[PDB]
Amino acid sequence: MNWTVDIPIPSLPPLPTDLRTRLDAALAKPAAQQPTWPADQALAMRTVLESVPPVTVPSEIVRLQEQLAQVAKGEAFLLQGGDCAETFMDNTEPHIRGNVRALLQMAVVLTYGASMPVVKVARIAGQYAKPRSADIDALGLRSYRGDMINGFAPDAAAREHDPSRLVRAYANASAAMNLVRALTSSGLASLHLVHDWNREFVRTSPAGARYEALATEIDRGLRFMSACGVADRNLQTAEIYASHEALVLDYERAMLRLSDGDDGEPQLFDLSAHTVWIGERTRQIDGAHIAFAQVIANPVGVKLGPNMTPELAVEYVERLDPHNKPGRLTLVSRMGNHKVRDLLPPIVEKVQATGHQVIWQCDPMHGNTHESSTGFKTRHFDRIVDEVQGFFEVHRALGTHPGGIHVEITGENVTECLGGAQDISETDLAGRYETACDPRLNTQQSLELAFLVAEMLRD
Amino acid sequence: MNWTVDIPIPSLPPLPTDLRTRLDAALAKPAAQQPTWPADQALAMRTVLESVPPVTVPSEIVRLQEQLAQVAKGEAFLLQGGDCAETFMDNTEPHIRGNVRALLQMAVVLTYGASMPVVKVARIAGQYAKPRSADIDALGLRSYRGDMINGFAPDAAAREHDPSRLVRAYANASAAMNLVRALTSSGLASLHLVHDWNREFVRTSPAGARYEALATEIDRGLRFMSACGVADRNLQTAEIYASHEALVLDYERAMLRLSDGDDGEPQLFDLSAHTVWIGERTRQIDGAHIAFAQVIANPVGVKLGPNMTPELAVEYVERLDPHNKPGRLTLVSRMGNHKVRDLLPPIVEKVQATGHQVIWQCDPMHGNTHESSTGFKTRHFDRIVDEVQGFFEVHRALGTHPGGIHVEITGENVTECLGGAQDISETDLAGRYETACDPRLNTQQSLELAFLVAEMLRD
Amino acid sequence: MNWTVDIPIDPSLPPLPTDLRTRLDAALAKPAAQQPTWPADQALAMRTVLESVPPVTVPSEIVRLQEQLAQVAKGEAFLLQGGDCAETFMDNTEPHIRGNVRALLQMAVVLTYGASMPVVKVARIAGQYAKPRSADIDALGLRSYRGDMINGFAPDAAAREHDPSRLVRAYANASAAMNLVRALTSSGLASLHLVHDWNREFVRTSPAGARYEALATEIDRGLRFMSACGVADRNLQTAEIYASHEALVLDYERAMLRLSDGDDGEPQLFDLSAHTVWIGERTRQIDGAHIAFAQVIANPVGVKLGPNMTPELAVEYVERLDPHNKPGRLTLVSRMGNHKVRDLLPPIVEKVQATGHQVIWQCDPMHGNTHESSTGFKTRHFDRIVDEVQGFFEVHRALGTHPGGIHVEITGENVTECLGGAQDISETDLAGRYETACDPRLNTQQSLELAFLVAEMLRD
Amino acid sequence: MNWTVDIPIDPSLPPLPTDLRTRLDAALAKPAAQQPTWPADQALAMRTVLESVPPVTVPSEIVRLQEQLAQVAKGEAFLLQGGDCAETFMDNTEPHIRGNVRALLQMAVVLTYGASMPVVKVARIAGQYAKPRSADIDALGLRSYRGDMINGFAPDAAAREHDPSRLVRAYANASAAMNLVRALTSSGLASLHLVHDWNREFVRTSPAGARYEALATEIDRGLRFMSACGVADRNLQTAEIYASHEALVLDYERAMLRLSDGDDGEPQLFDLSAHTVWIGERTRQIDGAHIAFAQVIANPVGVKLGPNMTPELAVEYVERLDPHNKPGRLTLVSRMGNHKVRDLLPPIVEKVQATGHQVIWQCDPMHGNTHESSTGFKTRHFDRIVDEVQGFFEVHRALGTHPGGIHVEITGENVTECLGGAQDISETDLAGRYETACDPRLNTQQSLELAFLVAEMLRD
Ligand SMILES: N[C@@H](Cc1ccc(O)cc1)C(=O)O
Ligand SMILES: N[C@@H](Cc1ccc(O)cc1)C(=O)O
Ligand SMILES: N[C@@H](Cc1ccc(O)cc1)C(=O)O
Ligand SMILES: N[C@@H](Cc1ccc(O)cc1)C(=O)O
Ligand SMILES: N[C@@H](Cc1ccc(O)cc1)C(=O)O
Ligand SMILES: N[C@@H](Cc1ccc(O)cc1)C(=O)O
Ligand SMILES: [Cl-]
Ligand SMILES: [Cl-]
Ligand SMILES: [Cl-]
Ligand SMILES: [Cl-]
Ligand SMILES: [Cl-]
Ligand SMILES: [Cl-]
Ligand SMILES: [Mn+2]
Ligand SMILES: [Mn+2]
Ligand SMILES: [Mn+2]
Ligand SMILES: [Mn+2]
Repeated sequence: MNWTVDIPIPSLPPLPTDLRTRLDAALAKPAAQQPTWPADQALAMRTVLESVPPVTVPSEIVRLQEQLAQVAKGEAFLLQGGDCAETFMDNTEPHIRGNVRALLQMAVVLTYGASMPVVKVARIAGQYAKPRSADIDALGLRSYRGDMINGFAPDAAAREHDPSRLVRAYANASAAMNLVRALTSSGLASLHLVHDWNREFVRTSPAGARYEALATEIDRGLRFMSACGVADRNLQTAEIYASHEALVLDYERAMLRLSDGDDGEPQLFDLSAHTVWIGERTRQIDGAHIAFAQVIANPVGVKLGPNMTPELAVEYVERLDPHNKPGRLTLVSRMGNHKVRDLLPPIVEKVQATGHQVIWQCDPMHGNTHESSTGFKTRHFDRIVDEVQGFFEVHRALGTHPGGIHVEITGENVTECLGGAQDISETDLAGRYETACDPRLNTQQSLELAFLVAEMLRD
Repeated sequence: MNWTVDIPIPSLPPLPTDLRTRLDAALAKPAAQQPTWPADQALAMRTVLESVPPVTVPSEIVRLQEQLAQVAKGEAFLLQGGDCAETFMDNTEPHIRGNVRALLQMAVVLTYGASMPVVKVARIAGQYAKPRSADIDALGLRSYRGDMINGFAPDAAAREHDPSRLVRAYANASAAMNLVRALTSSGLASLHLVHDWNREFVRTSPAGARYEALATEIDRGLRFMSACGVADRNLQTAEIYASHEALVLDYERAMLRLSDGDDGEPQLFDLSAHTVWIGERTRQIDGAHIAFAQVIANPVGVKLGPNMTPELAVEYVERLDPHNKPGRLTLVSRMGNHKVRDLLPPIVEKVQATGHQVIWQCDPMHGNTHESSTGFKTRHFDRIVDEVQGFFEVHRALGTHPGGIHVEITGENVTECLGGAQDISETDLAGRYETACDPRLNTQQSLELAFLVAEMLRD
Repeated sequence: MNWTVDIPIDPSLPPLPTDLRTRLDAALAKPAAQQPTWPADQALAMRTVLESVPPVTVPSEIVRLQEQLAQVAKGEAFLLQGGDCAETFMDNTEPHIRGNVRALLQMAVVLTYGASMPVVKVARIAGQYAKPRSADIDALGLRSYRGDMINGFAPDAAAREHDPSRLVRAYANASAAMNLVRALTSSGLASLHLVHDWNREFVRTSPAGARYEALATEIDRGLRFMSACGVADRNLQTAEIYASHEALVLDYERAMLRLSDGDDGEPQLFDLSAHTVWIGERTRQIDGAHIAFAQVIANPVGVKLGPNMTPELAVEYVERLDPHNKPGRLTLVSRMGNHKVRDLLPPIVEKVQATGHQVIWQCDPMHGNTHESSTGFKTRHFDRIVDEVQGFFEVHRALGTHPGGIHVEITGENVTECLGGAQDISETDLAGRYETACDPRLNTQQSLELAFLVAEMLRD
Repeated sequence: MNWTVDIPIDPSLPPLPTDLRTRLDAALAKPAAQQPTWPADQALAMRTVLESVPPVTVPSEIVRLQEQLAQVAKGEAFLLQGGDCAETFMDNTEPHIRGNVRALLQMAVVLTYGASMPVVKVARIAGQYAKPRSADIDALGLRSYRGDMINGFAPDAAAREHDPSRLVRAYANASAAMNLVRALTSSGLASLHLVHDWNREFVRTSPAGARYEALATEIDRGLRFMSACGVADRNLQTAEIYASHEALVLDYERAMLRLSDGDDGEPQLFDLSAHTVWIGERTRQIDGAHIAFAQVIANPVGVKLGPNMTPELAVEYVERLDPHNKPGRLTLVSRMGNHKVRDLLPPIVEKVQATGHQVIWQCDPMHGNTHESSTGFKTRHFDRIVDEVQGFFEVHRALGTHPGGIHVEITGENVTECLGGAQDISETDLAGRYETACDPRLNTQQSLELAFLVAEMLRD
């Protein structure tokens, strides 16, 4: 009941000596949150992934870098979203399409609200690993760490760390990515279609009166654009980039490719994605993740939680954006809504005074979690909205650019987060919980967030 | 103190026999409102104008026809405006530019309000003749009939009908038209510049609070368009077409040219303009003006005042749109605001039942005139607005398309019409009256009308 | 000790509608030649996996291809179809895929110039992993290699057994390949001027470069002219390369069936394992399962027609596969041999034109011109390939019909598989780099050279 | 009894700023050759009329031309300038204007192909109504015709008197002409493919058609290639034809001065009677009013350089007229004669390049190659014109500089004015249709033929 892949038996060009040195130095540093599987099996899987067609190509990553530059300069806005954890079982056409649709829907609303371009980065085609605080979960089982490592099912065997999951992760990533590319160059990306869905959502949301005026104004803007002779064909094809947390270093090193351009010197690109981030757990300043990020040419992000200090933030900036390339680095604030107004300003002030131009991105989810009385991990919608609101106050008081958001969402009608216009309750949550990890905003709530964020952008 | 033009001494291709027959039959019919100057002098001036480069060319008139078709079908809107009477003395760069600017300004606002394209036709490059009810004016002088015929100065000599004014009219028309074409392909036509002026007008109008929300929504629509990657270069260059009242038949017949296309049969185009209209005075159903309009291939309009009947309107339609070509004919309603709600519906119903698709255009000026206690002919702004409002009610109750407006305006701060946000009074009017005929809405009032019309279009 | 890694498989979506399943079951109860002999229960489980994976292509790309092929069938565009004889899983790499994509784009710019009309680019890629065989025993005494979707090339009994997990492995490879084709076609790889310069290296370095110089300079001057008029790459619609393979393994194709949205038009059945597929010479029985599977799907399709073809049998393909008279829905692919095309093709084309249907007539030069070398290797002569294309063009010019395209087997590798061409590959040369897992392909130079020769035919 | 009609003239706008007027008065106190001799008070009244008319051109078109000519000066574009020797008011008709516009567009597509770079199209039109003279008495014993802006062509004393109302008549004609040029350049007249087909009629019907066939087919195939790649007319930026004339009559030019908006850049002085102007051979005194008027305006300008030119005098033109080093602000127009260009041009170009400035080097073949026929008429030989262009190109190739353009006198009429060419116009032929009111123009065929020959020079 399985498929069989050969271990090739030459293949990669050898790295120039300095890249090999710097890559080895980076991987020899300590690395948190890594799977515990045998080195020889890891090595065999890396040798397979070293021969595969990449998920992305370097030109796409260079274009993304240029678009991110604009965001860092206060002339575009970044929307990053999708599943908390993608699963092999739900890597289907409807699930992919629903996430693509939700992202495009949010994006048009935010574009209108910001009056500037929106860069769309999905959490997709690789978001298959997660860190854990505890090795042992509530049931006394070894913790689930996403499908790149082990299985979600609640038995011990399924929780064993499996290295064959690295190659399965790629098979799933490459399939999803192929479809995302097909979808972004189809009618799914027509602005006028994508907007139409907003019209359904205003009708069928119980808070629709609340969003009606903005949705009609967007509709009018779109018609106005058409009225001036702009048809879909002339516009740029929609671009949705791929991202995940660079967690599993066995996966990410096997997906490195050596590439030309940008002054003609060889560079390493992680071709498992367009951009990756380093989470709070793995961001050790001398650890392998950060040192790995220094070696790759892709845009990167770092998650900054409530014990971050202005000084450590600056050191992240100096280490990861050493050439001062606007857009190369994104700092992702995840403070909690009760803390973002106090904790973010001095980080922002200090980083701004270095002269570097980073993207300030708000992740209003990770700081605002709690277990419910009914058993399911969950987040209140109002706290999410309030963190983003706080984030915008911080930048407005400083005259800096609130550059983006990073959310966990899905294009399905899941019940995972409390609240919204549907008023999802603790009792409601049990009925439809579909996440393999953290609770995502459903279709309706992610849309509603886009509308509220658009108002924060307009004011 | 004059320039000297030779009478050529061959030049036009001979008309195909049927065009010559139909043209002669049309001109032999009686013609109201014609200048009384000697036939031999008229003939010499026609012979000069028969050799000149035309003001327009047929392809432009074919494109206009296609754009008017859209308006007749309920998918675009027509804005027609400029001077009541152009004068030789004010045919200057600033005056032309101010009228061009005012038209483009109004057009963007109306485009947003209608959510469909707006066709821009200026009263320009030929609007040099007007009909009169009385031969003798208030001062006992022979009436001024526009600079194509005679002079505005209040003495008898200057009021003599002069045929050399036909060639001077063309010299002025061709100059103005050259500049309109230069202007529409310059930065003057950038939408984002043109909109910016709206911002000045909201600030400096005393009713600016009233228009602020719509002006900000338009600004947002424009930014949104830019945010999606639409730059000025991609858009169609702005097109402003030329029109005047086809009054002086000596002028209009001399400006006829024979042309190919549209099924390859020879057609006559009046190359003095893109489209012309027939006013209330000259619209005799068996008169030379209407018969002339039947022979030319240009889009035409007919002014319909308060004694129009549904039956005569149908006969205009059958005579002028005999092939059923949407857009070929525009019926211009000029009823007065107190009468438009009663008089227009049955005309519209009857014409709609013929199957022809005309453009319904409102001229809310000509029905709403009065002499003031202070001496100057004048119009109240509120009555103008109310006629347009009535016009829209009529079409909305019938489900027909309110297709356009036809206004007299200027890009200067004249005091000619009573009212508006500036609250121009009878006492105010004397200080700045600059028209050679009827009172035009000034810059501010024509803008304000565009905003109010945009709201009528949105509701 | 086996140098393999096993990959486990596991929950599905709605089934296809019952009424459509009823039709499909009826068509697929027809006999099917050349099918793998794995067990039914395992094939079923693998099909169940593939019924819910993300598709390789999507319906609106196929509807778009249909519109472009309608243009080819009406005589206003030209079809270029080309790539590996058989893709292998071990060679399904970035460089190999980049090279085939490059080679197709290079051929296309040249044929576009020659033809003065748009060229539709269809690769044999992302699924060309199954082939028929004549003998169930090969020269080494083993059961025959059927393509990676069925068994392995290695000359070992274990590897030659029919393994249905190879259906999923095929999918994984097709989807990765297609992902990369999409990426590359929207990159600078597709820029017209860049791709042409390659053409210029080719003239510089080919030993017959002197004779293609003129057409190459002319192409270059055409490109520089485009650009001098203000045309930048941003002004041109992005490069579209479509995927195709021979629809052979019906467990794979049926599991990749999908129903469209229905928003554009009533929902229709598409094979989303590719954009277009063709039925080969050995599986085109008129009453067989291949031709019937082809009738049921909405994709454009092809049928290979070899020297035994009769004009009446060709007419039956047209009535079965283009019942609604949709231009470009059916391609007839002539593969007759260069010594026979001039005789055998004309009456097929007369009979088919007389039906009123608008098929695309495509030439496959390579298949009918295969032979063995004295040095062992299977091979084809470049001149014979060329001459079949020439003869195909003469038949069409004589008849007043559209020579609509070519279908060729090529790689962007500098392999030594076909004899002849400007490099004058010899029988001794074949052992240098004979890399095909099936028939001899034109190498990178030969495939370009062929494109320059077909451009001259298009101009004539 | 006079067959004329008189047209009366009449209230003005702000004057030009005082500080700018002060500068202009100083420059125009310099002596001015070849000026009309009408009275000052009447000239003044006519200038006052022209100071408030709508301009012929507007500043942003001139700033755009400047950017395109900067590209010519850097070696990435080519200048085509062409039209009537002298426009007449009586021939300023739709057909005559359409014909010159067509001829320029036809030449341009061919030279664009040849050069593989954009061609900037500048017509001599909408103001070419004044010419210098050598003698104040002509062959009929009358004072000389100076162009319609000064006096009339008819051989009568009354008509030859200098009439300043002709300044306004010139304006009226220029503006009408320009209006029509603008209309035509945004019509189907400007569509690349349509204009080329004309080229194809020309090959069919020229008696030397056989020798331009190859380049014409190649151009055609380039166009069909553009279109096969998806380029439609809507994808191309609209045709821009710029207006130029010789700035000769300083009452006209000064009255047409305008100050720009200043929004783009600090407001500058532009002659809005045209987009660009040049100073002729007889009015280019370094300390004269023409060169000084040219220093004060922002338009791009040209200076004609004939056989008496010295490299030092050329350097002074560069320092006076391109003081800020703005590429393409100055064009140097060589008109040396075909027997002299190879000798005389090289040291001028060496000296000017050594200044660091980037001028456009333009060839005027026609002017230096003028002679009288045995049959009376003034005339030029096609071969000599051709050979001067050839010699100009050799000088530049030898020096490594950019042969930047040509400047020619042409019409779209089938006139018989220049000798030679494929029609082999003879001395007897000249009386058939000698229609120029001044020098012999290339007719429609000859001007196209020249374009095909210069394209070959650009390719070489
Ligand atoms: N995959 C190699 C890195 C590498 C990447 C690209 C190369 O071309 C070569 C080596 C590693 O993990 O060590
Ligand atoms: N093409 C190689 C590697 C591969 C593995 C898994 C894939 O999903 C894709 C490619 C194989 O099939 O063995
Ligand atoms: N001007 C002519 C009409 C006409 C127009 C065009 C022609 O080509 C000829 C005649 C008239 O008034 O009678
Ligand atoms: N070109 C003719 C006719 C003409 C008359 C007046 C113009 O405004 C333009 C042209 C002339 O100058 O006599
Ligand atoms: N998501 C399923 C099916 C799948 C199989 C292979 C792929 O290559 C892609 C998807 C799995 O992981 O088993
Ligand atoms: N409007 C002025 C000036 C003018 C003169 C000639 C023209 O050709 C144009 C405008 C006039 O009528 O006298
Ligand atoms: Cl290495
Ligand atoms: Cl790349
Ligand atoms: Cl006639
Ligand atoms: Cl036309
Ligand atoms: Cl689709
Ligand atoms: Cl301007
Ligand atoms: Mn999460
Ligand atoms: Mn009026
Ligand atoms: Mn084969
Ligand atoms: Mn001359």
